[PDB]
Amino acid sequence: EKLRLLLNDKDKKSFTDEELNLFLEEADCIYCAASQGWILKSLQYENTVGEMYEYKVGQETYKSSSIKDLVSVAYQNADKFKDMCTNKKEKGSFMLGISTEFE
Amino acid sequence: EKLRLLLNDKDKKSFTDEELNLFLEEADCIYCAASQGWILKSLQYENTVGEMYEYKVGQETYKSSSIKDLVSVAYQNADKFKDMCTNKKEKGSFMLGISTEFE
Amino acid sequence: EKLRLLLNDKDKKSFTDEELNLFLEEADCIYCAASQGWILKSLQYENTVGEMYEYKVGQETYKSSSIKDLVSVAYQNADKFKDMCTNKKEKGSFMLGISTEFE
Amino acid sequence: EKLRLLLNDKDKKSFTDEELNLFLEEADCIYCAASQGWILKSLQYENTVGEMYEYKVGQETYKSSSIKDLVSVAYQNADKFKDMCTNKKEKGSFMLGISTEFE
Amino acid sequence: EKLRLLLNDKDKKSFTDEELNLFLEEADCIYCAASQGWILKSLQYENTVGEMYEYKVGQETYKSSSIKDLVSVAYQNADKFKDMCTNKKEKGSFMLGISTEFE
Amino acid sequence: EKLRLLLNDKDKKSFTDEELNLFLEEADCIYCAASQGWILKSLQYENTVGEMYEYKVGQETYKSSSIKDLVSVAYQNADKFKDMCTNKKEKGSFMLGISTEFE
Amino acid sequence: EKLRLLLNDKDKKSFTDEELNLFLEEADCIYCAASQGWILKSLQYENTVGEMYEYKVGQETYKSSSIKDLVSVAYQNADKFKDMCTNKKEKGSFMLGISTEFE
Amino acid sequence: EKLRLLLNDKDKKSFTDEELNLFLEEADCIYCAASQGWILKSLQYENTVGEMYEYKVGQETYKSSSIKDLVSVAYQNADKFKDMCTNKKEKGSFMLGISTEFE
Amino acid sequence: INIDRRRKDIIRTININPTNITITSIKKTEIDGAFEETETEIKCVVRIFNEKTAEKQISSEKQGTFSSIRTYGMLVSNDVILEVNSRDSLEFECIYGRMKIVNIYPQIVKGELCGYQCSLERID
Amino acid sequence: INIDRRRKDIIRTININPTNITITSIKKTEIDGAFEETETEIKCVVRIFNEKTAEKQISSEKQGTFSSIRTYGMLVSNDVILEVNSRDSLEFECIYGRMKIVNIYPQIVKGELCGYQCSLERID
Repeated sequence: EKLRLLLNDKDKKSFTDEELNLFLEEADCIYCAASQGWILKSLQYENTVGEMYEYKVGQETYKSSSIKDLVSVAYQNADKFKDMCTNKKEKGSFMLGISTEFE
Repeated sequence: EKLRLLLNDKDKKSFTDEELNLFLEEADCIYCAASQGWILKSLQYENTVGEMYEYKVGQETYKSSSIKDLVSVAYQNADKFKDMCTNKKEKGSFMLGISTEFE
Repeated sequence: EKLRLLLNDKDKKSFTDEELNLFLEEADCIYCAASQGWILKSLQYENTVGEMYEYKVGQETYKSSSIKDLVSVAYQNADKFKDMCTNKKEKGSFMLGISTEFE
Repeated sequence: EKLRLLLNDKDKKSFTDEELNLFLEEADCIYCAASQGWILKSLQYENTVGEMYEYKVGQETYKSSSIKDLVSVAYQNADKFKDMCTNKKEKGSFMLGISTEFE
Repeated sequence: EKLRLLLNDKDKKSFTDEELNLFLEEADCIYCAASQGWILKSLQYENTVGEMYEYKVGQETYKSSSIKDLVSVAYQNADKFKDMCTNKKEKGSFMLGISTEFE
Repeated sequence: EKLRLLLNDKDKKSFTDEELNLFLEEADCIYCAASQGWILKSLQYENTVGEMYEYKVGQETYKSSSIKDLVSVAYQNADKFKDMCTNKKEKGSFMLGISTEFE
Repeated sequence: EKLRLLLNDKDKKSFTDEELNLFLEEADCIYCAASQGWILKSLQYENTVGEMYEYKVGQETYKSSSIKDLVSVAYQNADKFKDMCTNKKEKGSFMLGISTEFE
Repeated sequence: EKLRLLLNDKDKKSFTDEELNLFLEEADCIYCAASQGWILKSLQYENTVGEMYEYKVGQETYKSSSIKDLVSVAYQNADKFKDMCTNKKEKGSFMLGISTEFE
Repeated sequence: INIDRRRKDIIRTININPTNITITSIKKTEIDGAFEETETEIKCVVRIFNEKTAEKQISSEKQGTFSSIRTYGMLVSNDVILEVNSRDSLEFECIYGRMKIVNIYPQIVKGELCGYQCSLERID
Repeated sequence: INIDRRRKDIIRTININPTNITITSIKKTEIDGAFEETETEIKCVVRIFNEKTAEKQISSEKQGTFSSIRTYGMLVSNDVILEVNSRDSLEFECIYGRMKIVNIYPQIVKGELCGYQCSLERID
C-alpha cells in the first residue's frame, strides 16, 4: 500500500493520516512525497530542539545535537529521496534518426 | 484548503489567519507564499527566543539554540520552498521552428 | 495598509510611526523600505549588546550572542528584503525588432 | 538464500522479512536492495538512538555517537553498496563495426 | 528635517549638532554624510568602551564586545551607507548616437 | 587453503565460516572477498560503539575511538584490498599490429 | 578650523598642538594628515598594551584586547583616511581629442 | 637469510614464522612481501590495542595511541616498502632503434 | 531574560520527568506562648534530581534512630506558593523514605515569581 | 531520555565488569517495642567501582575494633527492589573485606525504576 510504504519511508506516527494522502496526491512518485514529508518533518525541530538542546540541572546533565545538525540530517534524507526519484525517472542518452520530406 | 496546507508548511499558531490570506493572495503558488511566510516568521525569533541563548540560575542551566542558527534554518526552509516553487513552475528546454514570409 | 505591512516586516515597536512614514516615502516598494528599516534597526545593537553580551554575577550566568552575530543576522534580513525587491522589479531578457528608415 | 544474505548485508531485526522481500523485489541486484535498506535503516536512528547523544545522571556518564554520525555512516554504507551494484553491472568500453547498405 | 534623519542614521546624544551640520554641508547626499559620521563615530569607541573588554571583580563578571568587533560593525554600517549613496546616484548603461559633420 | 587465508585477511572469529564460503564463491579473487568481508565487518561498529563510545562511572573513565574513526579504518582496509585485487589483475599498456584483408 | 577638524578626525589628548600643525603643513589634504596621525597614534600601543594586556590579581581579573588587535584597528582607520583622501583627489576617466600640425 | 630479514622488516611475533614463507613465496622481491605483511599486521591492531585508546581507573590514567593512528602508521610503512620495491625494480627511460625490412 | 522564557524552561524541565507529589504542611501558630499546629495538604507536579554528593548521617539515641541524606534537590513550578521556616515544615511521601523540603530558592524575574528551586532531605 | 536508552546503558555497563553478589538483608520489625530481625538472602548481578578518594577510618574501643572505607560505589540493574533504612540493612562479602550498602540512589525515568546507583562501605 502506498500510504504504508510512505509511512515506512518516514517515521510512522508523527504525521496525521490525511496529510499523508495529501502528499501522495501532490506527487505521484512516492519518493518525491517522501522528500516533501521529510522537509516538513524537519520543520518541527524549532519547537523541541530549537528552544532548548542542552541543559544541566543539579548533577543531571543532558546534551542533544543542535537544531542545525538535526535539520541537516533531515535535509540530507530529503535530498536522497529527491535524487532517488530523479534516478527512477532518469533515462540515458539517445541517438535517433532524422528525416525531412523532399521531392 | 489553501490555508490549512499553508499552516502545515509555514508552522502553525504564529500568525493569525488574515495575513495568511494576504500571503496566499500575494502569489498563487503556495510554496512561494510558504517561503515568504518562513522569512517573515524568521524575523520573529528576536522576540520568541531572544538573543539570550544560554543562562544559569541556581543549579538550573539551559542552552538554547542561538538566534543565528534559528534564523539560518528558517532561511534554509524558505530557500527550499522557493526552489520547490521554481521547479514546479520551471519547464525544460525547447527547440521550435522559425519562419518568415517572403514574396 | 502599507504602514501595517511594514511594521509586520520591520519588527514592531522599535521605531515610532513618523520614521515609518519617512521610510515609505523614501521608496515606493515596501521591501526596499523594509531593508532600510532593518539596517537602521541593526544599528541599535551598540547599546544593547556592545556594552555587554555575556555576564556572570554570583552563580547567575547569562550569555547572549555577540553584537557581530546579531548585526550579521539583521544584515541578512536587509539583504533578503533588497533581493526580494529586485526580484519583484526584475524582468526577463528580451529580443525586439530593429528598423531604420531608408529611401 | 537471498533473504539471508540481505540480512547479513543489512543487520538483523531492524526490519521484518515482509519488507526485506519487498526490497529484493524492488531490484534484482541484491546490493541495490541493500543500499535501499541501508538508507531506510538510517532513517530509524531518530528513534533507536535519538538526539540525546550525551547525558550524566548521578555518577553515570555516557557519550553515545551523535545521530548525524550514525546517519552519515549508514549513508556511506548505502553508497558503498550502490557502487558495488554499479561495478557489478558496469561494462567496459566498446568499439564496434558500423555499416549502411548501398547500391 | 535633514538633521533629524541624519541623527536617526547615526545615533543621537553622542555628537553635538554643529558637526552634524558640517557633515550635511560636506555632502548633499545624506547617506554619504551618514557614512562619514559613522566612521567618525567608530573612532570614538576607544574612549566610550576602551580596550578592557572583559573584567571580573568580586563575584561580578562582565564581558563586553571587543573594540575590534565594534569598529568592524561601524565600518560595515558606513560601507552600507556608502553603497546606498552610490546606488542612489548610480545610472544604468547607455547607448547613444554619434555624428560628425562632413561635406 | 582459501578459507584460512581469508580468515587471516578478514579479521578472525566475527563471521561464521558459512558466509566466508559465500564470499569465496562471490568473488574469484581472494582480495576482493577480503574487501567485501571488511565492508560487511564495518557494520558491527553501529551496535558496538555507535550507542556508546565514551563513558565515565565514578572515577572510572573509558574512552574509545568514535564509530566514524573505526568505520573509516575498516573502509581503508577494504579499499586497500580492492586496490590490491585490481593491481593483481592489472596489465600494462599494449601496442599491437593491425591488418585488414584486401584484394 | 583645520586644527579642530583634524582633532575631531583623531582621538586627541595624546598629541600636543605642535605636531598637529606639523601634520597639517606636511600634507595639505586633511585626511592624509589624519591617516599619518592615526599611524603615529597606533605606535603608542607598545607601551600601554604591549607590556601588559591581561592580568589577574586575587579575584580581580582584567583582560584587554592584545596589541595586535588595537594596532590593526588603528591601521584600518589610517587606511580608511588614506582611501578617503584618494577618492577626494580621484577623477574619472577621460577621452580627449588629439591633433598634430601638418601642411 | 630471507626470513630473518623479513622478520627484521616486521617486529618478530605478530606472525608465526611459517606464514613468512608464504609471504616470501607470493612475491620474490622482499620489500613487496614486507608491504603485504605490514598491511596484514596493520589489520591486527583491533585485537592487540583495541578501540579503548584512553582510560582512567583509580589514580591510574593511560592514553594509548588510537587505532586509527596505528593503522595509518602501518599503512605508511607498507607504502614506503612498496615504493622501495618499485624503485628497486624501476628502470629509466630508453631510446631505441627501429627498423622494418624493405625491398 | 524574559519571564516567558523562564516559565517555558521550568515547565519543560519538570515535564521531562515529573512526579505527582502530596506535600503536607504543618504550620505552627503561636497560642498562649505555645504552638498550635494546623495540618494542610497540597498537591503539585515536581521533578526530583540529585544536587549534592553527600553522605547519609545517622542520629541514633535514646529518643530513637533515623538516618537522613541531603543529596536530592527539587524543582517545582509557580502553581502553589511555598514557604519553610522554623515554625513551618513541608514533607511528602516518596516511596524510598519520606522526603522533607529543607530550603526553598524562589526563582524570581523582575520581582515576579516563576518557580521554586528547592532542596530536600530524604529521611529514612 | 528514553527508558530503553537508560536500560541498555545500565545493562551494558554492568556487563563490562559484572560480579555475582549475594546480598543479605536483615530487616528489623517492631515487636513489643523491640526489634525482631528476619534474615533473607537475595542475589543480583553487580558492577563495583571507585567513587570517592576517602581515608580508612578506624574505630577501636573496648567493644572491639573495625576499619571501614567509603571509596567503593555500586551499580545494579532493576532486577530486584532494594531499600536501606535505619531499621534495614544490606551486606555482602567481597573477598577483600565485607561490603555494606550505605545509601541507595534509585535511577528513575518518568516515574519508572530502571536501576539503582549505590554507595558502599568496605568493612574490614
